[PDB]
Amino acid sequence: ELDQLRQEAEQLKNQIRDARKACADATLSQITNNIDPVGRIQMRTRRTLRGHLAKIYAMHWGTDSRLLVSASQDGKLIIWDSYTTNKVHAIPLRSSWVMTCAYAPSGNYVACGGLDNICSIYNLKTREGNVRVSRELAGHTGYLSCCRFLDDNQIVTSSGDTTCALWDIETGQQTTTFTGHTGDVMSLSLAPDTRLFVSGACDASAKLWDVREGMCRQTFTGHESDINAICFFPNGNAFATGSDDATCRLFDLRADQELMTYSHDNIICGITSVSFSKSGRLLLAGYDDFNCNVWDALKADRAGVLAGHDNRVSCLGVTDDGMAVATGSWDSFLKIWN
Amino acid sequence: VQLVESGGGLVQPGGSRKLSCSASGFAFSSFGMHWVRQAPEKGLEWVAYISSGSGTIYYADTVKGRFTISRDDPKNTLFLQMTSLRSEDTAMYYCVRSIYYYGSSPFDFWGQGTTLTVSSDIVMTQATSSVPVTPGESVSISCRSSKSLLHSNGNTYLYWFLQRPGQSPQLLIYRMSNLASGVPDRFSGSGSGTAFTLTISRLEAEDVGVYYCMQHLEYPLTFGAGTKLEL
Amino acid sequence: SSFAILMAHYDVEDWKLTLITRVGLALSLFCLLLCILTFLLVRPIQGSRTTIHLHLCICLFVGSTIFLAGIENEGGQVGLRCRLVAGLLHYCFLAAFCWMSLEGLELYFLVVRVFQGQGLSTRWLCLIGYGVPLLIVGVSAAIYSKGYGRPRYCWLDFEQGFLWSFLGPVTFIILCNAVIFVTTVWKLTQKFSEINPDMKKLKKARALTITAIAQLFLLGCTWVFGLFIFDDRSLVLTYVFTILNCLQGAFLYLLHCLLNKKVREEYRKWACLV
Amino acid sequence: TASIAQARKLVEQLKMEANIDRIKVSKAAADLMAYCEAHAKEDPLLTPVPASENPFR
Amino acid sequence: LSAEDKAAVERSKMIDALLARERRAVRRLVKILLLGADNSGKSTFLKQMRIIHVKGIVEHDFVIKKIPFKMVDVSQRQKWFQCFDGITSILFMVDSSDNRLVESMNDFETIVNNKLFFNVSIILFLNKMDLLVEKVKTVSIKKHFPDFRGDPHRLEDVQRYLVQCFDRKRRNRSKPLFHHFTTSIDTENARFIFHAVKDTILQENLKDIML
Repeated sequence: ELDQLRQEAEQLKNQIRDARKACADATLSQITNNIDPVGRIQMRTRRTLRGHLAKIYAMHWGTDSRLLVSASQDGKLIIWDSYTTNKVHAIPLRSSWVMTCAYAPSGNYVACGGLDNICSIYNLKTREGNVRVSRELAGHTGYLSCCRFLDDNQIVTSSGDTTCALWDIETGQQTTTFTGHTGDVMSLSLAPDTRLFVSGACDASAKLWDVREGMCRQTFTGHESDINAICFFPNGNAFATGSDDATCRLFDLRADQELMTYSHDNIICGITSVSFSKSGRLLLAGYDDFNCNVWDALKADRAGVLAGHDNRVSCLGVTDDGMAVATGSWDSFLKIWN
Repeated sequence: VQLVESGGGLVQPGGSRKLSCSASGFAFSSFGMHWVRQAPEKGLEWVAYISSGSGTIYYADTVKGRFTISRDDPKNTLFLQMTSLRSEDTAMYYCVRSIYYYGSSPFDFWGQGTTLTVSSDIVMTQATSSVPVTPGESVSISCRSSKSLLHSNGNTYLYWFLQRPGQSPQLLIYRMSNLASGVPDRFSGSGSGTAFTLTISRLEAEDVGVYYCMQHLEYPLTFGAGTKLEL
Repeated sequence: SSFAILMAHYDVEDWKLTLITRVGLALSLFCLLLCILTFLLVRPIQGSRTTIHLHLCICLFVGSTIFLAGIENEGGQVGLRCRLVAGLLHYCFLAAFCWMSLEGLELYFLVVRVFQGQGLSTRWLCLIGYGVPLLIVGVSAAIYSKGYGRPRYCWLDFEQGFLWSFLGPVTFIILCNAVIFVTTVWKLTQKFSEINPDMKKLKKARALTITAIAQLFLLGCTWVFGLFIFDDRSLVLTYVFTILNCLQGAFLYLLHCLLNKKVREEYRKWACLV
Repeated sequence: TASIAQARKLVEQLKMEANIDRIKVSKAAADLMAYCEAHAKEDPLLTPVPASENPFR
Repeated sequence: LSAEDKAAVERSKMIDALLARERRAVRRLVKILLLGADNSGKSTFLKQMRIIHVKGIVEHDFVIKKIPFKMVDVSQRQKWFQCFDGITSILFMVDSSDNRLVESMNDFETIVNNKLFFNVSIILFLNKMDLLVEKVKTVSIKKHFPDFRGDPHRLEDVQRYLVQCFDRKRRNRSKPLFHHFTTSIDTENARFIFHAVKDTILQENLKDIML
């Protein structure tokens, strides 16, 4: 029975490969060869935010494009105002090994997580004036790598026991569990319409998941080593990923194959974060060579370098109105660029 | 969330007095505190202000040098110390909480007051004093200023409060457009520089009382006369 | 106008001493300017030691410039100018020695009590460095204001032993650092092979000696000879004092900026950029 | 024992995965290019804005 | 800014104040990372340290001679180990009177010879020596180890070989290795950890003044 099943798997894989190779009639660099380059783009630091005691691991913008949240090793979570460089909140944690944070879309809640395998949900707008815990969600086996919101009552989590989960908050119970990866899960990203989401999981493989039905729909391969970051193009039918072999790749979902590759011969380090711009014409990458790089998405060249950090860049993000870019690194400073 | 204050009474001229306020149910050390005043049958008048960290302190102009304010954090208690009392210091005194950061709603809780009896500034004016009303209709009120309240940063510092017959004020509109917590969604407010109007739709009983409009653009704070609805 | 008259007793002057002093202080002023620029520009070497180095360089540059400006006198009377320049030189040099003492204390924190801790902040450093000299000069001027200035040179006078008001604080400083110095070298000779096991004896015996000479200039241990100039006999001691102490900042820049690999890299990058 | 179940599950997953409709790639390239062109004048990072309405500049 | 932003400034400054205090204490703490398969030995040593002072990650804190010490005491370990970049020493515990030795040697070789632990010292504890004394009184023939000396005798020739075996599999020298055979008195253990950390910090300090 084993031999027949293995042969069936091989035949199905060959069929999938043939189906993918059938429709590759054109190359993205062949239609974009007649388009004006964006020229040289340069950005000056406009604000500088200081106060952390150690390295910075994550950040997240808001929806009004004026408030920020950041997480550091010292067990601190800080809420900033970016127009006037003010501190609005300073929240102490319970476990000092933190690795991610998220900011709710209505503006009432935040999230935290790390090596304690628990996800903590915090309430901002109370009547006693303080900031107090609201939920401690538990049930995973290994550490957590990412967490994002859907509405004021639902969370998605990705954890390095090869698992993803959807949680309802009021009860505290799991609702659906996504399984099928072989290694640790490293990054996840949500769609604008809030019905599907993508995850990349440290085994040179990425997958698309249907949040409602409960099973995977498509899988993509191609990298040579593990995958560290992921995000959506701002229309819900494209995404782009970064690995630990100095290569970025742009994938499609309605054709089920890779489209482009961003790389250079002078780069040997890894990639720690990726984000898009508002029209899909700028892609931003943070590296370990002490810098951030600014690429044109549609022709794979270089357009800018944002220098100014003394250590590795860990996090970078873009607003919901398009005005700024925020970068945070291991020297415990945040910077805003326009 | 509870403020209870004490100290009132009847005093002979001269003399001195010390009034106190006790908080219960919140984080007293992250809030600023105000003392406000109400005449026997007239509008409100602002008295004094102490802030977090026991730094900035502000007084008014008609009592300056005689009053003094203090706070004690580990026991959660405010003190007002007043000396050399005249016949014009006969009124009700009230305590008010406030907090200032991006998005906060100052003046969000008041106490129940105490009685005390004894044997340049921006001017704002109320439109009228009384309006005959009938349940089920719509109503509007207006008050007028003497300078622009629109600061360059996009704000507008005007407040609308309500006081029912036998109670303490409750916030209705802060910064000229926004709704306080725990209020019906039938209220609204609008205005232009140096002219403002509150609007109420689908009137209901227990909405009868006296309404008030305040400014906060720069110290000192100044009130209006007060408008009344008679059912 | 010989440098020795900052510590000399017998009003000993000669022409070649003056010429050597002029050349030496010129080179020193240039090198101190370079030192201040470098410790103000390069970022990767921030710390308490760099701060103390910066302050010592500033005080030394200012004091040397003032001395070179106002030392010679025509032989006339005593007015406001002469006493003013006397007081300025006194304060500058006494503050400089306070800074060297702080260098010694920092060395003690690094080598004896090993554990990293919350030591003195910047403001207490600046208080002790710039505060004690003010008290000393104030009490000195209050006790006897007629000792400032001389018939021949604008410096402290030999009457009443007033000159001890520059060799009182100085002496007690030196013999303190003169202890710490020894300790440091001892530890190095017990640990060198542990850090680096792969040298022949020659490279060991050269690295240790260069390091010791580098430490020998920050702590004012080259200001010992000049304590014994009290006749016309002691020519050799006076000569060695003048020659050595006229190149203080040149040797500081050679042994504390150029030999530092981080400073070399940062300076190369800065020159390439600007 | 469990290997048989694992093989069966893998076969079922591959069978469900291989049954998806597919289109050409030049069409997807045209779609992305069109989206990029449509919203070109409202992206300030790609096209800067005057300093009178810039909260950061 | 007028009449509220001013207030919103004060609040911000106050927060900075608290942070400025925290940095004055974090600078004084020594971090030590603890590993070992001897669950009983780890539990006993931890209990003794707690008595002196009086799953995920279980951090313990104590003080020896007015210096604050913190011990972390913890599948892809490469990403799990990136968060301990500011450590000073790794404390590795080994069982002796058992076998289980070749596996412990393999784990040691995997752990010590890593890119991210170049400037870290290794303290090595050998536990349960009384049972080893009993088991060397009743000699068990060494299966394969070339225990050249005193094989039908006491351990005093065996532990030289065991120390030598632990001393190898280290491809990056210039950071010392310290040995120990545990004793019932815990003052010895406290003194040993104190002096190992002090010697390491002194050797790091003498570099920055260009020895």
